[PDB]
Amino acid sequence: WSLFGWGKQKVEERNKVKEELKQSELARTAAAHAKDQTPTGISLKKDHLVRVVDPDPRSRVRWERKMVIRKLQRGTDPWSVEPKAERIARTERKLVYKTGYLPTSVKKLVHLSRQIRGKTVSEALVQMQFSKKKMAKEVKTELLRAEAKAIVTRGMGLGKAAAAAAQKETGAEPVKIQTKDGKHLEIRDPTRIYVAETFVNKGFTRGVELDYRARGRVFKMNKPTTTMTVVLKEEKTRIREHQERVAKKLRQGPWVHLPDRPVTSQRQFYSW
Amino acid sequence: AAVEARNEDWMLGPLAPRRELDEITLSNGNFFGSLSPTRALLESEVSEEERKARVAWCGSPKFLCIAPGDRVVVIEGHHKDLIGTIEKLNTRNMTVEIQSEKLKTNTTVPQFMQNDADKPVTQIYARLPISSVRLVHPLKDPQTGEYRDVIIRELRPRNIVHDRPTRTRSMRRFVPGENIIIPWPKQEPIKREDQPAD
Amino acid sequence: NDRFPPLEPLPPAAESLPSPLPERALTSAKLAALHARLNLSPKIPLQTLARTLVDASADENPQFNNANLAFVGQTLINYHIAEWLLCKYPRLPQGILFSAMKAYAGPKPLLQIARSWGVDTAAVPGGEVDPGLLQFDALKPGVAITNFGYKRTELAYLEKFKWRRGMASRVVLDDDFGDVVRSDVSYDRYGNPDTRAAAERAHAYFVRAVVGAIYAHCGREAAKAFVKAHIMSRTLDIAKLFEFKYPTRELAALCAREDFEPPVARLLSETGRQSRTPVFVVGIYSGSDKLGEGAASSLDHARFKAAMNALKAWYLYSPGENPRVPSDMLEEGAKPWTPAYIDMGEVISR
Amino acid sequence: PSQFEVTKDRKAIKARQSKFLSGEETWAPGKVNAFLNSKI
Amino acid sequence: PRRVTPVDKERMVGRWKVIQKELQKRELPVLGTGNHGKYVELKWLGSK
Amino acid sequence: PKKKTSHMKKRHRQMAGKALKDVTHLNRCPACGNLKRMHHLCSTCLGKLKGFMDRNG
RNA sequence: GAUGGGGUAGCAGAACGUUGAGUGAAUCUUAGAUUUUUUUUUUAUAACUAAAUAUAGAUGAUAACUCAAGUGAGAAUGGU
RNA sequence: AUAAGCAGCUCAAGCAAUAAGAAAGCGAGAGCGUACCUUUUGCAUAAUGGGUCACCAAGUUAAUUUUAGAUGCGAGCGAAU
RNA sequence: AUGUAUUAAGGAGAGUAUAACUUAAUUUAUGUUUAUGAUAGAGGUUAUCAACA
Ligand SMILES: [K+]
Ligand SMILES: [Mg+2]
Ligand SMILES: [Mg+2]
Ligand SMILES: [Mg+2]
Ligand SMILES: [Mg+2]
Ligand SMILES: [Mg+2]
Ligand SMILES: [Mg+2]
Ligand SMILES: [Mg+2]
Ligand SMILES: [Mg+2]
Ligand SMILES: [Mg+2]
Ligand SMILES: [Mg+2]
Ligand SMILES: [Mg+2]
Ligand SMILES: [Mg+2]
Ligand SMILES: [Zn+2]
Repeated sequence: WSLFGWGKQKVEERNKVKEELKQSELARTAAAHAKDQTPTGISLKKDHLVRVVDPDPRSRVRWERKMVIRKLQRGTDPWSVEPKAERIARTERKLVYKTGYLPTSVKKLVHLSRQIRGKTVSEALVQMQFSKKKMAKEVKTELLRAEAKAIVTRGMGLGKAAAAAAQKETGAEPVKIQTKDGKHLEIRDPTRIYVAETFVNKGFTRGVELDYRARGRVFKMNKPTTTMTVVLKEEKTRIREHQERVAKKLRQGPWVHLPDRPVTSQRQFYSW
Repeated sequence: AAVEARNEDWMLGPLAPRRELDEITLSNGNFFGSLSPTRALLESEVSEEERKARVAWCGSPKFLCIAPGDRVVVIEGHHKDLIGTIEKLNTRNMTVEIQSEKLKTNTTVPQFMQNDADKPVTQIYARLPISSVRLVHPLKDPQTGEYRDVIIRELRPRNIVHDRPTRTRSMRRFVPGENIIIPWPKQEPIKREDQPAD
Repeated sequence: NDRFPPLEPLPPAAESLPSPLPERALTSAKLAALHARLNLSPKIPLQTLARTLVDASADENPQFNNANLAFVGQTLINYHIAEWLLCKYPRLPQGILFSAMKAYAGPKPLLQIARSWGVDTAAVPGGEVDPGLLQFDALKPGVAITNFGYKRTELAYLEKFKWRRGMASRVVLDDDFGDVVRSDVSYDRYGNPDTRAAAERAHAYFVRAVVGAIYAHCGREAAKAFVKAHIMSRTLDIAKLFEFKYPTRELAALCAREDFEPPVARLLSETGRQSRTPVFVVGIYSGSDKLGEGAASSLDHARFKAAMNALKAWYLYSPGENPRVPSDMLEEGAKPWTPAYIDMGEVISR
Repeated sequence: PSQFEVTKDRKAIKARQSKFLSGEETWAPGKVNAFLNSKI
Repeated sequence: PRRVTPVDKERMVGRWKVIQKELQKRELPVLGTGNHGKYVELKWLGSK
Repeated sequence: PKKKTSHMKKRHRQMAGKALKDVTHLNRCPACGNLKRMHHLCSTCLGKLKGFMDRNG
């Protein structure tokens, strides 16, 4: 039902689509049947999603055969170890969010992405509310959307109440880490969301202005639009990355006074 | 999107996202797991060499040998080997509607024809092209005389006769190779009435 | 199917057997190459080399498995190295001796000898696999060989409550490396530190088995040459197996035991005192004789390092690089045996 | 982006956000992202 | 006599007999493409 | 310009000492508790009190 | 126990690669043909091994020999 | 963040794989090295040309007249019946 | 590009069922063959479900 075909048809045709939608709502209507639909009306039945969630079952099936054979070639090997990338994906939550097309440039918005980098979402929103830049109001709206996606879609930031207990009910000693830049933090809630990564890209050309100079000269001025990507992670990623840097510093060994430096010239005689 | 959604369910495991609670895709404006009305009703016009291909197995676009009211069997897609009765017959795109509860699919309703309390997504009956369905008709076993259902793979018109004064015609459909004249399904004529302005 | 006929003709009851049949080893190109790679004599048939590659975890039957060959082989390897190590370094401390026996005939080096022979392991044991692959089951926890060591009555306490074990009972109670004795299926998993041990165990047992087959078919002298060529040819710096606690005290007990005059640390040379990286060379002198010398950055460390070098020189005393072995007598007529040096033992001090 | 009228899909993700944070509902992994035969 | 395929290599190692069980237990297709058919979403829209 | 400025010498000019400074002079508002700048009047309470004095008086 | 070894203008020999064509109604491909990548090896303007991603049964790719050229670009204040 | 590199080459410390095995890459430090093309007796030349990348972009065809090699026939050849 | 066949005045403005073309902008009739074609139904706007002459 297009927006320019809805008025090009007679009432009988239009009034025949409403009885279709009407009769579709009588079949959708306590708890076991009411949990198969989202508040937006998306029916969570397999037959209703198989055509969109599983459009190509002939290719998915073969791909799932490739991963099961690759998973048994590792369970047979006695020396296999879970890759670092496979072990983090199933332990640490992450959300990549790409903002909408902002009416600004990359050399302007790049400085607004380096300001919120590394900060927590709460710390980053307080800096967008009190910035003088016109694009800081757009970064505050796009950072609230990403946080909503993280909490709902990915489940992040949902452990506070549980973490507040150990700190106070048991007087536990929170974790003290140090970021890659060197800033010291004290994490009491490991589920707190923060801005791990962020980069700005350039989009399509908003428009074109003409610059009428002297001597009948004209120049084209491209109006830029740009986007920003935020990678939101929980504080468990920073507590893991700090323990790795600390372990790599205690693994290089201590400093010895007289080191055994190599002599890198080989000669077919003795010089001493 | 399905190539990337399956790699995440494999990797994330217990951290698999809840994509059904996500926002729409601004490229097309659809929700998760829902089609678009243009793609769920198959109302997009097709070329003339396509209509002849979709109807190749049942006559031709102007001598179609399938009518509404006759049971068909699906032979393509996820809902293969399904059997339902034809309700509508769109002769423009050569698409057919089967009012079976298994062919339903989520669709995103455009907000210009929807109230503000109405749910954005609804389940409507999806249509199929004519090529994706074959005719099912019960025939008699010549050896034992028992009636059983069979799938008709091809139909062709027979005994075509036109009426020039009325611009009408009446033909018969038969199964090539076996010459089994299949009767037409019970079609109710449109109700013609006398209006006050006539 | 018809398009892909099987590459190897096998009966239908072949994928269920624990290990390939004996007659299967007579048609595999991996065994024939493995037999010719180690220069094994033609006395050892291919049906015997195949049995060496079947671990007891893939086959529970005493025959068709490495259990018996790997035993007879471990006894020869251990005996030949024990006698060679005592003749070469007669004064090695007992703990270091265990570390050096384990450094040659242990699961770690024997795993590299099998990987240097081009021995590829089988994914999962079965009758279909070609006999040229080392086949074992790494998910079976209880697989182990029979050893001469006995189980300690206080084993549980030693692990749980950190009781003291000792280094004089290890010779009798423990195994030959000093360690204590007795210390469907889903393949959707990853490696384990326990499976890695089974992988090491399977390789070691195979290398031990090859020596057991050489002994059975070719005799004693053939086994000794194989051990002498493939195992004893490996190089180890025994000076790097030493860890000292209070060496200066131990060195004093040595001189006191041997009746040598008390040791005195003397500063042979030095430079850069009152600097970031000074060098002090101190020599420990028993009377006029110089026992050992060490150079370090700290004056105390230089005295400790000098005492270690003097102790290493005492323990690492070697009559010769290629000494005669008591096993050289039981073979064909050789020169009369000359008594070898027997050291009292390592000094026990505070 | 700050001026786009919030649609019906953006109003349902804000009601869920307040229901998860408050503690009414407990977040659980998605079950309809893809129809894999492994189910793990 | 014929080309050695990844299937032949796995049989030699012994891993294949385990793969047939896992693929069969998961209802996946051993040495085939199954009863599933070709992608028809674009073909149904009249794609050429 | 005689030559084209490289990626290095242009990145020095753009970001070396030109990082946006984080505003740290923020205090809460006594009447409502909302975050405001230091020594400044709350923008949400100003409008509300400014409108409260226009209705009744 | 053969002789010879820089090179502009210039002359000569021998090859590779690109596009299309014949043999070709041929060969190969879900037991993965093809994937602008990465990687490996081989006296190597080239091909090859493996890996990763996607999924094709031919309007797909292709050895070898041969045929014809709109056949090879850091350089024209060249052009888009 | 003590340094005067046509950013390559020769020498090379060190870092780099949670683990059996496996080091590509980056490289402190030492030395050598004044872009390319065109045009000229001769150009790092402060002589000409180029902001980068992709694509377009130049000894070809016809007739005619020769030569070499190969090959058919042979005091005939070619063409054509 | 060449060849074969046929033909021997071309354009624009505005309007109109947006495959349909001239304020009649989808005229009205004939003959034949219609699945063994040609190359015993439904359907006049829910239209033109028939091509050739
Ligand atoms: K050219
Ligand atoms: Mg002017
Ligand atoms: Mg009729
Ligand atoms: Mg020369
Ligand atoms: Mg030359
Ligand atoms: Mg590729
Ligand atoms: Mg140019
Ligand atoms: Mg410096
Ligand atoms: Mg001049
Ligand atoms: Mg200059
Ligand atoms: Mg110049
Ligand atoms: Mg210039
Ligand atoms: Mg060109
Ligand atoms: Zn206030």
